[PDB]
Amino acid sequence: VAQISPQYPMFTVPLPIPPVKQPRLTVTNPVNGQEIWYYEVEIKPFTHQVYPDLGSADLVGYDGMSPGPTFQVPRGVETVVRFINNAEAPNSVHLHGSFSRAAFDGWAEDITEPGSFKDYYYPNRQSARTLWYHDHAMHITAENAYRGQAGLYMLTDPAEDALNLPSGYGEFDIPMILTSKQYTANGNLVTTNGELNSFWGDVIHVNGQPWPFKNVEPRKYRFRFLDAAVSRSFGLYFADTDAIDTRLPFKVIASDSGLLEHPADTSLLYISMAERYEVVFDFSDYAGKTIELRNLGGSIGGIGTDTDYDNTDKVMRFVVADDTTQPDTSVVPANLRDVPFPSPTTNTPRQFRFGRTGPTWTINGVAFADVQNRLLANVPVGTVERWELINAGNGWTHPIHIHLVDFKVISRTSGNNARTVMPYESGLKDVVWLGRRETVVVEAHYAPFPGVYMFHCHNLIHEDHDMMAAFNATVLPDYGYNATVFVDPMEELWQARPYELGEFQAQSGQFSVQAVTERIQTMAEYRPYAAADE
Ligand SMILES: *[C@@H]1O[C@H](CO)[C@@H](O[C@@H]2O[C@H](CO)[C@@H](O[C@@H]3O[C@H](CO[C@H]4O[C@H](CO)[C@@H](O)[C@H](O)[C@@H]4O)[C@@H](O)[C@H](O[C@H]4O[C@H](CO)[C@@H](O)[C@H](O)[C@@H]4O)[C@@H]3O)[C@H](O)[C@H]2NC(C)=O)[C@H](O)[C@H]1NC(C)=O
Ligand SMILES: *[C@@H]1O[C@H](CO)[C@@H](O[C@@H]2O[C@H](CO)[C@@H](O[C@@H]3O[C@H](CO)[C@@H](O)[C@H](O)[C@@H]3O)[C@H](O)[C@H]2NC(C)=O)[C@H](O)[C@H]1NC(C)=O
Ligand SMILES: [Cl-]
Ligand SMILES: [Cu+2]
Ligand SMILES: [Cu+2]
Ligand SMILES: [Cu+2]
Ligand SMILES: [Cu+2]
Ligand code: NA
Ligand code: NA
Ligand code: NA
Ligand code: NA
Ligand code: NA
Repeated sequence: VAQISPQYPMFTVPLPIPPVKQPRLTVTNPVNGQEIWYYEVEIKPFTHQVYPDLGSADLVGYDGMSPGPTFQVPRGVETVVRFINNAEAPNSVHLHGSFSRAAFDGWAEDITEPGSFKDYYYPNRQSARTLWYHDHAMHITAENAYRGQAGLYMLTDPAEDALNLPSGYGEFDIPMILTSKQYTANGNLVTTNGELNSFWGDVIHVNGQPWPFKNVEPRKYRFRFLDAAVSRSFGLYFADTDAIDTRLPFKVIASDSGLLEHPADTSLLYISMAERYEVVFDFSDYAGKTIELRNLGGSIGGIGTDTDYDNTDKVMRFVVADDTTQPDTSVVPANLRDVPFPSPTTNTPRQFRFGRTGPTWTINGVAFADVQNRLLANVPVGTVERWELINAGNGWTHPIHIHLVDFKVISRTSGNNARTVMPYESGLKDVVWLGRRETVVVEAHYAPFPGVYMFHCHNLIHEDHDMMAAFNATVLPDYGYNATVFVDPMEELWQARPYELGEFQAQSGQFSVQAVTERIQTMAEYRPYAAADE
């Protein structure tokens, strides 16, 4: 249907690459002698000329950019991020794909108001994967993410570097953060505030930039795909501008939780809100050609209900040079890793129905705000459980995200006979798309930390009002590991704290080297992640 947003100079701006986020300093952990990387991120408003000939867009973003700066953290190193709210609305940051403790996981009610900050303590022990950090505050997640609070967080492993995949952030390892938004006639953003069904958007962005291009060499590149849209699911494929309907083959090497066992040969990649898929595409056969990254119409080939606009078929253009400056020395191994699948269970699965109770998106008839009823499962730490995630509807789709765990996709049924499990769903994931009349069974090890965590639809509109619930990963009184201060997300010890803007800008008071050091060392003494020492 007709584009609403003003006309855009398609494919004339280079793909922006988000700068790497650098820690301010390191703090010696008095428990294990090791350095903790400490960072400071300031949430704050800014403007961006999106359309060159019109007014500007009002955004609010981590370090006043969008997308957020990219974190690059090696397994083994613990990090503390101080997220400082200097905006006009509260925040709650969730590091998606990290088994953070409940109070550092971005619980929706665990907000930081403007004029406050919170110290997030992260383990970085899991399999190398593409995480992302984004807002998760109650009722306002959609608008906070839409206005720029999402960013990449790369967890790296020397062991994976030996696979010799295309490499170098910004070089031959390119982030591909997808979003879909709408613009007023003067090039400002059309707000999500008030939308209750779904906010599709008619302008496709990669890394913050509408319909860009990138000059690439005829060799192999690693693409880290993130669907950071509020509501738009994609069906991604590559095509020569000479043969715009003819899909070029590629390899999917990683899902949400890391590498697959083996590259999945693919020419169409379904990707819904909050899914990460890492792709290697070889441009060597297309020297001198232009390859368009494109999006499937017909509501993602009838899997979805998403509205399609004039140019939502288009994502970006790669302009391929005649030669490489240097030889492509990278490979894509047949065998990537041994995926740590959970031990199968024959325990009878729990059922969760993603539907509508009146005007409200619900889980098993319950809305997240209904505190009395929103705790839908107690699961003893260490248990494997199967959860049957059921979309009965033909008029909505739901990418379901379960915090804490990595899970395996066991099965998919479709009431429209559309599909079952995809080859790129062969690995470990933390989000799964319930397409039209789809029911999916997933299997997860509820481990290794006790605490109350969220699960929900990752359609941010549906998520806000109000398709979100909670599980408690429980332990018995004899357990230890300081679990008493770490199962309640609202725990006082970990709550946001006020700051004066002058302290922060001068790096004094609470922000002195000495005070940061006192704070981190104290946090580290509680030993948040001891139970995952092997
Ligand atoms: C998510 O799941 C977690 C478990 O992983 C739940 O947390 C547990 O909740 C129970 C109930 O609150 C806790 O048990 C209670 O402990 C409290 C204090 O215990 C300590 O201090 C007392 C003195 O005050 C000592 O005697 C004791 O040994 C401990 O050192 C008390 O409030 C409770 O005592 C009363 O209830 C029991 C129940 O039978 C009686 O036996 C007692 O005599 C007494 O009448 C109780 O023992 C447990 O400690 C919690 N665990 C952790 C790790 O925090 C979460 O509550 C759950 N969350 C949600 C939202 O459901
Ligand atoms: C659970 O968390 C608590 C609280 O942080 C841990 O107890 C604390 O352990 C640290 C050691 O890491 C103690 O440090 C102490 O410093 C003082 C100097 O003032 C010194 O006198 C002591 O010899 C020691 O080095 C700290 O006192 C202690 N805090 C309390 C309140 O006991 C505890 O280890 C954690 N338990 C687990 C299993 O993780
Ligand atoms: Cl750039
Ligand atoms: Cu998320
Ligand atoms: Cu998450
Ligand atoms: Cu949904
Ligand atoms: Cu979440
Ligand atoms: Na920065
Ligand atoms: Na401000
Ligand atoms: Na070739
Ligand atoms: Na886990
Ligand atoms: Na302490």
